[PDB]
Amino acid sequence: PLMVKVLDAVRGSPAINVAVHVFRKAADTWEPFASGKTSESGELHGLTTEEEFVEGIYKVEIDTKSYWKALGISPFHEHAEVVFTANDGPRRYTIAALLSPYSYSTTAVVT
Amino acid sequence: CPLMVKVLDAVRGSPAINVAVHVFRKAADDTWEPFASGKTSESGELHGLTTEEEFVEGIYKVEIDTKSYWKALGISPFHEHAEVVFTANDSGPRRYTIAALLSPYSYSTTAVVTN
Amino acid sequence: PLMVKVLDAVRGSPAINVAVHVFRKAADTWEPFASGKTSESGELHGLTTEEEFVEGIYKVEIDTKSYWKALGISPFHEHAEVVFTANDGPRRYTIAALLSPYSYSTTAVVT
Amino acid sequence: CPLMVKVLDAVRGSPAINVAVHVFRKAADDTWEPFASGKTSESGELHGLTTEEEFVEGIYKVEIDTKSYWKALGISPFHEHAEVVFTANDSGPRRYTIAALLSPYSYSTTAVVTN
Ligand SMILES: NS(=O)(=O)c1cc(Cl)cc(Cl)c1
Repeated sequence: PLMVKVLDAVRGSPAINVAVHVFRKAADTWEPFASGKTSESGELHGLTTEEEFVEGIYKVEIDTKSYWKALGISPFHEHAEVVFTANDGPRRYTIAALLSPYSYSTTAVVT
Repeated sequence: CPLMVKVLDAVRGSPAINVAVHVFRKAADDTWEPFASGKTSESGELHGLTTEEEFVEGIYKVEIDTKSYWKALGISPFHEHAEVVFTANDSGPRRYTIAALLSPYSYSTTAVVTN
Repeated sequence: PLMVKVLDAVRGSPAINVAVHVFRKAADTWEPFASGKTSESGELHGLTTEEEFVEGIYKVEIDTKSYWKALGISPFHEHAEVVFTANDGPRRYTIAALLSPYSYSTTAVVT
Repeated sequence: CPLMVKVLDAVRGSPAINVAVHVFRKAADDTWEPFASGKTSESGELHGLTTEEEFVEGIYKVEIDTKSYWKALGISPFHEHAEVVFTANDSGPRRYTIAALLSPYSYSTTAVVTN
C-alpha cells in the first residue's frame, strides 16, 4: 500500500541506498512506523501492510543529506519530508522524490 | 533581508497569494522553537521574516501551509504542508530564497543561496 | 531501450492516453521515428528496438495540451519536448515527465 | 517588458548566468522565424527581449541552451536544450515569465502569466 521511489537528477539514476523513515502522527507527536533503504532500482517496497496502514497523518522522511554526502556533493536540505493524510478509503500510494543538491520535487501517485 | 520565501501555483501560473508560512529553529535541547511567521503577498513573496543579527547559524524549518491554500480554491490536496529543513549560515552569513512550486499532488522546492 | 512515463500532478495519477511522438535529427530536420499513446499506467513501451536506436539526436514530443483539454483545464504549453543525444554506448532510457497545467518537469533515468 | 526568462541552477543553488536564450515565433507557413535572443544576466534573468507592440498573438518557442551551460562547468548533461512552446496573448496582452530550473539530467519549466 505504500511505495517510495527516489531518483537522482545529477546522475540520471535511481537514488540507491537512501534511508527512508516513516512516521504516524500520534494522538499527542511523531511515532516511528516503518523504515528501510532504497534498492538498486531506487524503490522501497514492503514498508507496511493493508491491515496496519489505517487512516491517519503520515510523514515520510528521506535522508537526502547522507546520499549527497556519500557522493561528495554539498547539499542544501537536511532531508526531504513528505507529510500527507492517508486513506481519507484505502489506496496504493507511491511517493516519488526527485533529488538535486539544492532542490527536490515530490509527487504522489495514488491508485 | 536574509530569508525570503516565494510560492507559485502551477495550476494557475500565478503567485500563490496569502499562503501562511511558519519558520522554526532547532534549539540546544533538539526541540523546534518558533522563529518567525508571515503570509505571502500579492506577488507570492514573503519578505521581512528576520534580520541579519537574529538569523544566526542554526537548523531552520520553513513550513508552508499548502493545504489551506488548495482547500480555499476547492481542491483537496495530497500534502499537509511543504516543509524545507536546512542548515543556515554555517560558512558565514548568506541570503536565502526558498522557492516552492505547488500543485495539488506535487510540490518542488529550491533554494537560491547568495553572498 | 526507450521508455516514456508521464504523471499528472493535479490528480496524482498516471497520465493516460497521452500521445507521444519521437523523432531523430536527420543529416539536413526532424524525421518521425516512433509514436504511441501512454497506457493505464502512464507508460509507453516498445517504441524502438536495440538495433534501430543508434547514436543520434532524438526529440520526444508529448502532447500535453490535448491531455489538459480532455480534462477541461486550460494549459500553458503546446507540448512538452525533450531533446537529447543518445548512446554517446547503448543504455536503457526512461524519459519521465510530470505535468501541471502551467509547469512540467522532465527527467532522464539512464541505466 | 512582456517576456522575461529566468534560469536557476539546482546543483549550485544559484542563478544560471550567461545562458543563451533564443526565441522564435511560428510563421503563417508553419516555419519557426527568429524573434529575439539574449543571454541571462548575473541574476539569471533575461529582460528586454521584446516590446508590447512587437509581441503579438502567436505561438512562441523559447530555447534555453542548457547544454553549453553544463559543459562549461565540466558536466555532460542529458538534454540538448530546454524548449518551452506556448501560445501567447490569445485572450489579450499578458506579461510572461518563463522560469527554468536546471539539473544535469532534469529540468523544470514554469510560466507565470499576469495582467
Ligand atoms: N519523479 S518522476 O515523476 O519523474 C517519476 C515518478 C515515477 Cl513513479 C517513476 C519515475 Cl521513472 C519517475
